[PDB]
Formats: sequence, C-alpha cells, structure tokens
Amino acid sequence: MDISKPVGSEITSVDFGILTAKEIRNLSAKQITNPTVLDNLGHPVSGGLYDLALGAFLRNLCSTCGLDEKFCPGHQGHIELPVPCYNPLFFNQLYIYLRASCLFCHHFRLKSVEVHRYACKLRLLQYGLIDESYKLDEITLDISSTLLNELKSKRSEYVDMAIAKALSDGRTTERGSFTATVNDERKKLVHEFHKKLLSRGKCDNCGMFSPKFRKDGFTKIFETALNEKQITNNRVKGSTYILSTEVKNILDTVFRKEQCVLQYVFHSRPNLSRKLVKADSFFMDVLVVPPTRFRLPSKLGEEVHENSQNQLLSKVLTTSLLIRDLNDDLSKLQKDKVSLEDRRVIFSRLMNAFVTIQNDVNAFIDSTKAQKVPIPGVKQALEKKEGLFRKHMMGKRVNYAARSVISPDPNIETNEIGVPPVFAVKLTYPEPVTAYNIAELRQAVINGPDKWPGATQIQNEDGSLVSLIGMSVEQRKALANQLLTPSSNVSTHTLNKKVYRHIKNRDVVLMNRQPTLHKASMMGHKVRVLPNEKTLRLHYANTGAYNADFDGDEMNMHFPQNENARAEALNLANTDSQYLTPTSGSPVRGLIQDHISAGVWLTSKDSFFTREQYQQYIYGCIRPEDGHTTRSKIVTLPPTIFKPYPLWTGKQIITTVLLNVTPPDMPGINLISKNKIKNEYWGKGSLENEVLFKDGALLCGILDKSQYGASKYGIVHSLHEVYGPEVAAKVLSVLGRLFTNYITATAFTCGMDDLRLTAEGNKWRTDILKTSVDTGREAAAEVTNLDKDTPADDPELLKRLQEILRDNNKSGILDAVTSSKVNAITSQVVSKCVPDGTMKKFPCNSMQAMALSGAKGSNVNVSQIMCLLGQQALEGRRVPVMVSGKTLPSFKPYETDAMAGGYVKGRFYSGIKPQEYYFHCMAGREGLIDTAVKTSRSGYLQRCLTKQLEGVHVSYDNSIRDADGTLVQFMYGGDAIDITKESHMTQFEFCLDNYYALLKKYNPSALIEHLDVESALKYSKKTLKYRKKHSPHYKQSVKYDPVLAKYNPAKYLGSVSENFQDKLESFLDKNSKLFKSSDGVNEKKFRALMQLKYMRSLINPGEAVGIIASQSVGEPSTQMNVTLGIPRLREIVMTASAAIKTPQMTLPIWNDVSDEQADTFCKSISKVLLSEVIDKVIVTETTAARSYVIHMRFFDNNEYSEEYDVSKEELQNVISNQFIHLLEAAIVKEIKKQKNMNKVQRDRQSAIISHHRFITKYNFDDESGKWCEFKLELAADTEKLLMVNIVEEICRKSIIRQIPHIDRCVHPEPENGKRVLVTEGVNFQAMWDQEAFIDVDGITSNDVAAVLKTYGVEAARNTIVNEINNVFSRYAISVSFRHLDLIADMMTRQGTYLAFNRQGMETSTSSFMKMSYETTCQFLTKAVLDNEREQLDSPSARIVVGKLNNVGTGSFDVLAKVPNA
Amino acid sequence: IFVYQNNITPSAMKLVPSIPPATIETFNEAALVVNITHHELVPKHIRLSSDEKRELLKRYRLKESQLPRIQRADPVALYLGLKRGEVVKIIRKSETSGRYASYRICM
Amino acid sequence: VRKLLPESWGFLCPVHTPDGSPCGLLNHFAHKCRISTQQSDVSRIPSILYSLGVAPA
Amino acid sequence: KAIPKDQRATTPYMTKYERARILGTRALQISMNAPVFVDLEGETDPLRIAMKELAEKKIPLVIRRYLPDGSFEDWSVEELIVD
RNA sequence: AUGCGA
Ligand SMILES: [Zn+2]
Ligand SMILES: [Zn+2]
Repeated sequence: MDISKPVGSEITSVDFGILTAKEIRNLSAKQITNPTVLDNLGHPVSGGLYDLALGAFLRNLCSTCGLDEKFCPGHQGHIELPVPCYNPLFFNQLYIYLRASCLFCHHFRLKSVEVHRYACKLRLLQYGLIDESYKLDEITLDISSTLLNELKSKRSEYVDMAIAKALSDGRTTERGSFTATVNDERKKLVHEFHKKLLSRGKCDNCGMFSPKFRKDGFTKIFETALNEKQITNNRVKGSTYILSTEVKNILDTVFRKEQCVLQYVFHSRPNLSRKLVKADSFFMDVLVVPPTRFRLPSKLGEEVHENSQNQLLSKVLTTSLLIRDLNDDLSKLQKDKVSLEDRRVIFSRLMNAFVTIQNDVNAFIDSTKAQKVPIPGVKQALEKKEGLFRKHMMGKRVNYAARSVISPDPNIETNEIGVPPVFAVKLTYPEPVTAYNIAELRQAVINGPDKWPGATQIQNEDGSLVSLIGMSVEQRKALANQLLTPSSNVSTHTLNKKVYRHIKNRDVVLMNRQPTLHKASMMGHKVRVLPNEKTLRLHYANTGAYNADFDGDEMNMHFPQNENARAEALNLANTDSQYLTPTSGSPVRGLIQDHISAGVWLTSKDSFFTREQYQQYIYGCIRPEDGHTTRSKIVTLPPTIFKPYPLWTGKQIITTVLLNVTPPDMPGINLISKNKIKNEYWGKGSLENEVLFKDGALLCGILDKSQYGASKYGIVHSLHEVYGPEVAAKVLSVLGRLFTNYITATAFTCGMDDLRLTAEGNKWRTDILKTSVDTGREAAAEVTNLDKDTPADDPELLKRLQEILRDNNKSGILDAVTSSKVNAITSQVVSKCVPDGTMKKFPCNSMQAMALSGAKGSNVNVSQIMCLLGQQALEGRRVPVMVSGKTLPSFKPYETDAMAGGYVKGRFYSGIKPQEYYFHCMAGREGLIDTAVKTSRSGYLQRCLTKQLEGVHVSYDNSIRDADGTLVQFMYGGDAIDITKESHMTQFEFCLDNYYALLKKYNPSALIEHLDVESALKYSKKTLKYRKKHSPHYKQSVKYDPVLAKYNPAKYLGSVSENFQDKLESFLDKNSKLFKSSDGVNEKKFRALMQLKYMRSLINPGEAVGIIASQSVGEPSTQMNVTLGIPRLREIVMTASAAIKTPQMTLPIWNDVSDEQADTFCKSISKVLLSEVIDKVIVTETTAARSYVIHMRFFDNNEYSEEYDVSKEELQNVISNQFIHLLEAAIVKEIKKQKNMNKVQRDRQSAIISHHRFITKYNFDDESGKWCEFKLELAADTEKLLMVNIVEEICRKSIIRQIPHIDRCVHPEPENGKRVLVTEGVNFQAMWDQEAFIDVDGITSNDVAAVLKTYGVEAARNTIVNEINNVFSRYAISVSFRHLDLIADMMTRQGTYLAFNRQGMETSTSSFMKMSYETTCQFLTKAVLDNEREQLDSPSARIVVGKLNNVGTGSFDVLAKVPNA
Repeated sequence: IFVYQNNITPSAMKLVPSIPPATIETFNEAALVVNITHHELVPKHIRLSSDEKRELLKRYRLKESQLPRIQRADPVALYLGLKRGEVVKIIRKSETSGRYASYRICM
Repeated sequence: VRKLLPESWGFLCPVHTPDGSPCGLLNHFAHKCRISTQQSDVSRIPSILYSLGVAPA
Repeated sequence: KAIPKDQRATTPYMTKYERARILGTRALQISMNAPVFVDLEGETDPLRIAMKELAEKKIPLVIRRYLPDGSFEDWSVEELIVD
C-alpha cells in the first residue's frame, strides 16, 4: 500500500456463474495441444503447457504481452477437450436432472401444470413474496386443456398482480429480494420440488416408462432395461452404458424444453441478463489453462520438481491425444470396411479411453474421485485445514512484524512496549515530509539506516525508491538537503517525498500473544526503544490479559503502517481501553506477585518512614518532568507523628501519590472496600479489613489483590470509574514504581523457617492423623454395610469387598464415602494447624503472606506444605486398584487402610513415602493430561460460533443487526448498556460519596442543549404509574411498552430499563435518611446524574458485539447427573442436538404436596421393566415336540409391591398380553434364523393358548405372583436356540409401567427454591395429566428441542439462556447475560433451534462466509448453481475481496466540507 | 376452530384450506389440556395490527423478511391464530433490563 | 490408555513422562529394569513340574 | 437515501469509533499537506495535530452515519458532542 | 509431515 496511489473503482459485489466454451475460446490466450512441457532439454515447448503466451518465463517474455516474469501478470490458455465429459462439481446435479426427465417425450415426468405451479412459487420467491407464495396454493377449481391453461392463466395473473403490488408498494424491487428467510424458503421449496421431480417413477406428460438410471460413481451412467409389462404398456401408450455425449444431447433438449421453469429454478434472484439455461454448464467441452505464473515448479532448497498440475493436465492431454488417435482410426477406418470387427478392440479403446479421460479430469479436479499419495487437485488445494481460504485468505503472513521472547520491566509505562534496538533500527514508518517534520526527517536521514531515529529509505513522489542501506554519511547528507525539493512533473506535483523512518518513541504498535482467545489479548502499546535489549519488554500489569509469563513465552509485535491504523491502535485497541473485559467487566489489568506483597507490607500500620525516606519514595515513583502529575510541582503531607520524630505512614504515602496523580480541580476518591486478610490476623482488636478512602486519603486498612489487581471496585477500579482509564493507568504505573522501589529498600523473602510448625502444631497434626486408621476400614464397612468394628480380616468382609471391586458403581460409592471421611480428616487437620500452629505467624511468615494476600499461592498450597497432601483422586475418584485387589504391590489385596486408597499423610516439608509418591505422581500426571487436552476442546468452541456472530454488530439505531442487515436483537441485552461501563451503573452509594467528582466529569450543562430532558422523563412518570398499578405475569394490563421501546435511550435522558429505574428509585427512597445527611444533594439532581451516567454508559453504534460475545463465551470456557462443561456447551451451541445425552424435565410440586405424596408420585411415574421384577428364570428344555418349560420365579408379592407399586394382576396382564407376544415373535424370528389348575385358571390358560400359537400350558402363582410358568412345545424342526438368552432379552424389553420417553422420577433435596422432582426423561404431555401435584406453569427442562415443540420459540430461547447460564455458573464464572441472550437470539433467528455448525450456516445469506468455514466446495457448488450474487456483507467475505470491514470504524463513511470560494 | 378428539383424516386436512372464505384451525383436544401461554418461560405475546406493523417496519427501515422469525407451526402461533406475515410483539422479562420489548414476524 | 497404572511400579517410571501430546504414551523404563534377551531351560521345567504333582495334559 | 437534516435521529454523541476514524483520516490529511487551520504550536506528530484540530472543532470533516437500510445522516464534527 | 517450545 501507498497513500500516494489511490483507487476509486472499488468492487461492490461478486457475481458467480458458469463459464462457456465460446467465452473461453474468445478470451483464451492460446489453445494448448502439446502434452510436452519442455523442449531442447531446456526450453518451453511450443504450444505446450509452458508456452510463453501463458506468461513470461526464463527471461523469455510473455508471448502474449511481452512482459518479464516480474511484470507479466500472465494469461489463461485453454484445452479443447476431445469429448464433452461431466463437470464433477455439478455431477450430482446433472445426474438428478437425468433421473428427472422423460426419455420418450423429453419433458419432466411431473405434471406440466404442476410444474408451472412450481415456477410460480419460485418466481414469487425471487422477490421474496412468501405470503403470496403460500397464498398461491389456494388457487383451485381428466382436466381440459382449457382448464389447465386456465390454471396457468390464473397463476400467471397472480404472479403479475402480486408483483405489480410489491413493486408499487416498494416491498421489493427489480433487483429482487434477498434475506436469510427467503434463502431458507427457497432451499425448502427446491427440496420438495426435487422430491416431486424424483417421485414420478414413470412419466406423466407423456405416460412413457423411462429407464432406471444407474451410475458408476463419478464417470459413467447406465440406462436400465424396462419390463415387458412396462414396454408393452408403452406401446399401448404408443445395464446399458451411455456416453457423456449422449447425456449432453439429451439434456440440451430437455433443458431447452423446460427453460420456462428453469429460468427461476436456476436463479435465486431475477435473471436480468435473460441468460438461457444451457445443459453445457454441467459438462466440459473445453478445459482452460491457468496462468504460467501459478504453475511454477516446486523448488525445495535445491530440488526442482515438476508441478502436479502440469502432471495431471499432461495426463489429460496425453489421454486426449490417444482419443484423437482413435479419431485417427475413424479417418483410418469408417471408409466402409464392412466386416472388419478389428475395431472391436478400438471399441475397447473408446470405452476405456473415454472413461479414462473422464476419470483423469475428475482426478485433476478432486483426487478422491479418480482411480498412493496422488498429486492434489484444485479441490484438495482449496479445502480442509488449508482451504487456500483459511491458510492464505482468512489469515496471512504480514510484513512489518517481529516475534520475540518477552522480558519483564517495571520501569516502562504500563501502556508501553520496550523495543530492542535491532527492531528500532529494522522497523520503518512511511512518513510523508512536510514543513513541520522536515527537521526531524532530515536528521533521521542524516543518521542513516545504521543509527537511531534515522531512516532506512526514501521514496520519491515519482514512485522510485532510494535505499539508504549503503549510502555514506556524505550521500545521506546530500539527500537531506533534497527532502524538500520543488515539484518537477505535473504528474507528481500533488505529492511530497516519503521517508521510511525507523520505529521511534512516538509510534504505537499492536502487540499480540498467540492465545488471541480474546480481543483483549492483542492490544496497542506505545513503543519505547530500550538500549542494549534483545527481547520485547513488557510491563507486568499486562500479563493477566495476555495470559503471558516470562517462562519462555513469545509474542508477536505488529507495526501498523498507516495513520488510520495508528489512530485506531492509539484510541480503540489501546491497553487503557482494555482495562475491563467485556466478558464480565471485572478488571483484567493489575499489579502482580511481588507488587502485591509489597503493597501488603508497605500499607501496614507498622510501616513508618522518615521525611528523607518518604520524599525519596515519592520522587522515586512520581516524575513531574515525565508528565506524571497534574501540578508541575510536588506537594506533600504533614507527618503522621509530629513528636520525637517526624514520621509518615505507608498509607500516607498512598495518600501522597493519589493526591499527586489526581487532578487538583477534583475532590479525592471516597471508597469503602475490603481486603483478603481477615482482621483476626492483625490482633484481637485490630481492624484492618475495612479499606477506607476519604477525600483521597487512605485512612484504614492495607491493599492487596482485592484492591489494585482484583479489578472489582477496589481502589484501581474506583479510580478508573471516577477519573477514567488514563488516570487509572497512571495510578498503575506509579504503583508499580513505588512498590518496586520499596521492594528494593526492604525486599521480600521466603524460607524454610517460614514453613515449619511448632512442636505443638506437629503434636496436633500427628494426633489428628492418628485417627484416619479407623476411618479407612470404618468407611469400608459402611459402604460394605457390615456391623461396626467389623474385623479387618473377616472373610465375609473380603468377599463383599471383592463384590464391590468387580462393580464399578459400588466401587464408586466406596471411593466417594472414604473420600468424604478422609477429607473430613484433612479439613480437621488444616483448621487446627495452619494459621495457629505455624512456627512464625503472618508478616513474620512470608509463605502465609503470599497465599493470604493472594499475591501467589492458596490456603490449599500452604496446607499442602505445612499440613498434609490429603486424598489424591483420578477422574473424580480414588486410586485405581489392580485386578488382584491391590492398589500397589506393597499393599495386601483389599487393604482397608486409607493410605492404600491413595490418602497421603506425608507433606512436602517432611516428604512423602514412596507408596505416596506413586499416587501424587498419578494425580499430577492426570492433571497434565487434562491440561494438555482442554485447549483442543476450546478452539472449535471459539471458531464454530465466531464464524457466525462476526457479522453481528450494533446498528446505528441501537438495534443489533448482522452484517447482512437481518435484525438479531432490538437492543443489546435489552438495555443497550456496555458491559465495560455497567460495573458502577448500579453502585449508587459509591457515586454519592463521589457525587461532586462525577458531576465534574459528566457535567450536563455542556450537553443539556443537544437533547431532551422531559419526554422520556414524562413517559417515565405515566409508565411508572401504570407499572405501580400492575406491580399476574400474563394477565397484567399490557398497554405501555418500556421507555426503551418508545424513545432512543441516547437522546432523551431518562429512557432506561425499568429494572434500573426501579433500583434507582428504591435506592433514593431507602436512603432518604442518607438524603437527610448530605451537604445538600437531592434525589432529583442525583437522579439526574444517574440518568446521565446511564446515557453516557450506552453501547456505541457499530460495536463488534457479535465477536465480543463469541470471545466472552469461548475464552472463559478454556478454564473448564447431567452433562457439564465443554461437552454440554458443545451439545447446545455447536450441534443444537435434538437428542440431549441426559434429557431432564424439572417438575415443581405444589406447596400443598406432601413430601410423602412426593415420594409416592416419584414411584408412580418411574418406569418399571419386567426384568426388574424377575428373581430367577428356569428353562427346562425337553425334546416329541421341543418342550420349553419356562419358570419365572419372581420376588415376593410384597417385595415388588413395595419397590414398584404394582400388583400380581398387573403382572398377569403384562405377561399374558405383552411378554408372551414378544417372546413368541422372537422365537419365530429364531426359526427364520434357522432356515391348582382351576376352571377360571384353566379358561385363562386355554384362552392364552388361543391367543398365542406356541404356548401350551400356563400355571401362575395366583396366591402371590411369585412365578409364572408356561409350557412351550416346538417341532423337532426347531433344532436349537439359546432360550435363556431369548428370555433375558424379552425381560429387558417388557415394561410394567412406562411413560413414553420418561425413565425415572427422582426426589432430590430442595435447595435455593421450591420443592421439585427431577425426571430423567422429557415428556410434557404426560405431566399435563399429573397437574394435581405439579404446577404445570413451572415446569422446566434441559431439552431445547422438546421445549420448542411444546412451549414454543420463546421458551426454548429462555431454556438456552438458562442452560448456558447454568453451565458457566457451575464453574462459578461470571458471564454477562447480554452475551448469552444475544447467542440465544441468534440461534432462534429463524424461529427454531438453529445450531451453529455448517447446517445452520447453510441458511445464512453470505456465500463467502459459507465457503470459508467448511465444505467449501459444497457451498461453492450450491452458490454457482443458484447463480448467486454476493452482496459482500460478511466480514470474512469482505476480507476475501480486500474491502474495508463494515464493522466498527468501517460502519460509516467520512466526507469533507470544502470551501467553494 | 375444529377440536378433534383423536385425529382428523388427511383427506379432511385437504378440506382445511378449502374455503378461503374463512380460516379453519384444527386443534388436538389433548393438546388443549394446558394453556402454554400459562407457562413461566413464555412472555406476553401481543398480536400487532396492520398499522402498528407498518409503523414498526417504518421506524427501523427494514423489510418484513428481515425481522426475527416465528414458525407458522409454532404452538404459540397456533394459539394466537397468527396468519402469514403477522408480526407479534413479545414482552419478555429480562434478567437485566426488566420488561423488554422484542418482536417476531410469523412466516 | 494414558492413565498411569499401578502395574508399572518398578518397571516404568512414574515421573519420566513428557508434557504434551505424548504424555502417557512415551514412558521410560526404571533405572533397575531389565529386558530378557534369551530364553532358557524350558526343557527341564516339565520334568520338575511333573515331579511336583502336575498331571500330564 | 438522504435523511433530511431536520430528521436526523441518531446519538448526538461521537462514538469512540467515529472519533478514531476522524482523527486518523484528518491526521493523514495534515500529513499529506492538508491546510492546517490551527497553530502547529511546535508539534511534529500529525496525529496530535489532528487531536488539536478536534479540540477546537476546526476539523472540516463530516461523518456519514449509515443505517442498515441504506439511509444515512450527514453530521458535522462541529455538532456531534466530541466526548 | 516428526519431535518439540509457549
Ligand atoms: Zn503476458
Ligand atoms: Zn415424458
């Protein structure tokens, strides 16, 4: 790029469409006929693949333009294919149309009038008149030609009327109508159309029997024979191989006779070009020749290998020449040669040659369509991971970029980057020279490329470049006096020379660290060249936004070359604009490790400083010469202690820095925060957790991660809120210097003394650890369910424990219970020891300090060093056990010791026994596995929906529209609030303690002249009236929309969410007594301030909220009874699967519903399988029929009556009706595989024999139900079956009670809400009958599809937002509801559950966005077949064409006002 | 409104569209057992007039096909009787804004 | 497959394992582990087993 | 497409993105010898110059706010509340 | 493509 070379012919859209052989021949620079590639062992063969007409080569000029290899753009040749062949990309299409035709008439086998009806629907759908397209079906009246013509007349009349109306109404235009829904209705229509087209298994217009068409797969079609009934039926109505040529000759005529419908069938929009639809589009009569420029050989270091295109194309030319040789045989034979069957072999040449050439064209297109590492064709070249689109279009290498290992440095600003002088001398900006920069650039040139702010090159306005790489100080001196020369050519008089100056201390640079996981990981930093560096230098405050660490991390440094990219990298992407994440709005940028412990130490009431020390620390952290102040002098406080000696506190130092960094025109920040250090640690009466800031003065407490690093209201967050990001950044740099210097004066250390306990602490630790010896077996006998103190060597205990070992679930219970108990021993140990039993406490103990302040470490780590490691776990449970029953060789089988399960009593300070080192090694490895796999499950989660929402942005009307224009939400989260603003928007009391400061920021008198302060406030009064009048959800007085619906919230102060308005008023009422303690502020001036804060906190027009959403759901999902975590998020977002893995339906139970009634209902709904009641099945097979006496010995009548609430009569009905019928059917299926006794009981047995062909006897325990015996007799011819196995299978397939789709209803403990029952299945219709126990209005479910089918689109939407909210809530992640709510609205944009994969992408309107995700060639094919036009709205698509992205700064245009006189 | 007891035959379903003189709506007597508009997750759906629709389409300068969609066989569309083209205003309570007004076009 | 099993005690090292894709795939033998490189005396073992009470197959 | 001046309905405030583009394009103009309408006051960075020009609203640029319909609103710098 | 650094 050069700003000196504008263009004004930008591409506005991209049309797709098939070529034509006449077009190729006319444009073609040459016909290539010679399969030769090179000649004279070293020359480009004439009229071959390397003819100079195809571009420049080997110093041979392009024979078509005469341009060198460095100048010729190249020109495309063409091949005259012998035959016609088949276009692979449309082979699936043309095959369908072959199957759709009639071979005796050459019409479509669908009724002609029905076809015309289809043309009508597709015409109305070019203009997108959907309502009229469906209204067409109603036009209705042996069918006369006058009547079928009357249907064509009436339908054409409806098209003409609906069009005339829509063009009159401007509801469409001559250019068509195109939207996501129109595209979807078209794909649906064309699909049903293709189904009707395929449905006719004989023609209709002509009644003829077309042959069945078969295909080889990619090179041959055959024409099946017909039946003499159908052939003679054709006469009364009076497999074969075919060439591509015959298909072409048929399809030309068929495609011409059906042109009238196909005109709209082959266009999704009006074919303004009146283009005939020709069959020659699916076949290749000719083949092009790419430019030689793109056919250069593969030279790898030294080896020169021919290009694979040359190879496949040469194979087409050779095979084609062989077929040309057969045509030589036609010139050869075909005089007559009446009986020379000699051509029977040449006929093998025709079939083999023809299929061969066709296959070879396929192979050149797609390797997977030919017949060991076959050179790739263009289909392989474009797709998969690469997809030329993905590896060189959606992402590229870039110039003016460097990569280097990052090194820390606290002395630079928190917004700067230390550039090593290798980069400072090797990175340039193209600076146009003016009258104002002539001095600086003349000096930079004088320095030359081999200095500091010199300059490597000079680009004239004439376009030529002059490199300074090797010019002498004399020559550069000479050029310095020519940087300002006059004009010379009217062609160049408007330009000025350019100087490629080295990167310097006034340029902004875009730093990126791989993880890109979020936009906050790639910020703009102000360049600071550091001498004698070799590594990119970065401030610590940024490392929690990049997730970077000096361990060896490498960073990419991008240097933008344009004032637009400079201004954006200094104003939009800059670090200060990234102090909060959009995920949650918690600060991601704060001090770290040592700075935290230094702040904890400096801010202790115990830290005093002499005037000398105090002032030294102050100038150490504040340089007025560096612009570090708003005073241009220094100011200081009175000492804390006037007495014996003048003494300042550390809190007085924080007061001095805050007093010196804030603007003198503003009162000091007032904040009540808290620490991460309980007051108890500073003494029995000390009070040090309340952080108190009064008018800029820290009056109580210390500071830690919670304060200036926690990014949660703490001090730094409060300064960010009150004075803005520039002040908060200044505060961060000042703190970083203050704490680094104080760590120079006093330092910080940690050692073995910081790790020891007392003799007392070891006494308690060992004494508590003596109690786990009972715990191990005590839990083993609890899970085993055996009496207390049961001997550790009881044989029954060992057998029961082997039963447990062989069962994975029982073993899970044993692990979980032993775990809970030994974890209770851990909790005891730590709670006893730790803070009380350490050999040195608090401050005196750095190890405790780092965890408790949260500089580094946790109380878990501190307890792992000082107390015990505790229970190791794997995949959620205790140590694996060998099949011998041993968890380690040294452990006897089934050892009930806690340690043998993996409980490590040893600690890092005194070591771990080797048996324990093998378990901590187990947990540590499986940790490294989880750590190494989580990143592969989060990339696809990011990209899969990042592709979709990238088009999704804020319209200028505050509505969320996609880059298409399709509206997604009418407001962002329904409030239009920016997450990066909201954090204090609901912290009224804080704003009040800082009222005058915020009044000084958002002073309204400047703005009260540009907007309205009443209209919205008045609507707020009437609506607040109606809202207090209706303060039941769906029998309220709907009449007043919210104020956000009726007035642009950015224009009439007061248009605010009713939730925020309500909270604000409720605050003003609940603090009227605080409003009776103020100097004089009032709820009308304060309420006015909070409304103005709300207007000034709104999301900007053009915000990239789609991408921000996608990153705010992806990025935090890397830290990650029902499916949880990434598989659950994939199950929703990625697949929108209508088959959840664990579908559940929650049932609220009425307040009146007893717990016992609830357990009865839980039994009453759960399914009961017949297997579940069977105790024993005895089959006595006797075989002179084959006798099977099947004896089912059940449980006791009361046993199954108390587990499943079923009777013996229900067992009678199920056995006598279901079980037997299914088993008897299974026995018949097995044959196919082969090839007392009372009168009422006697009548039952005889009747069941009468219902079932195989059964003979039936004896039932009518006295309880304990068994069901029936005799089955089969003929010898029955051979052999495994009757026991058949019975088992039918047992698990017979149900006493099943509600369709519902498995089990469980009674979980109520928590944080109404009593409910959670079912493991989803069936709303069935719970509708249970209304007398379940408030149906309060049923909820995890199954999105089932909700959509039953409760509709809004219920599925709310279910999505709830389910995702639950997934993140499980990991205690904060995620703004605005993100999830946007994502849900995007998944429901069509009224359904439209997942984010390729299937859902199909319905989007941007064809390039489809191309650039997956199945690139499939989306390409569907696009070309549509004759689609790209309106170039997709950001990806727009990137493909090198166009200013439409998001953000490209959401609008800039023009200039110029004087006319 | 035609409430069948178990089923209506597809031949009668060809009668359902057969009198452009008056819409015919078929309803399952088992599916009427509960008013889905009773449910806690289903916000208030309000049918918009032809003039309130024309006004909405004017304030936002957009086509009908560019609004968010509601399916013609959506249960709630079947409750309100939404014809094709009909816009419904959905007043939903949001976890952050309180009352929030959204819209959907029935297509 | 990557799960560290207790069978490996004394044979594969519980800590000599790479970090990344190979984790759990690239084990390391213990410093005291040996590999048989021959086979021996299988011919005399039947005689002693038969003497010890093994019934001939 | 012309939204009448009497009818402009958009945010009276300059978005951060609007401010960014204005300052970048105008700075680039000053760096290509667009006539500076304010005292250079010593400065050599064209971007800081464009920032000064914004501070005095002397910038002669107009923002064309697009609406997804295609209608747009021509707004002067001299009216859009800079911050 | 293998191993590997972050
Ligand atoms: Zn050329
Ligand atoms: Zn026909």
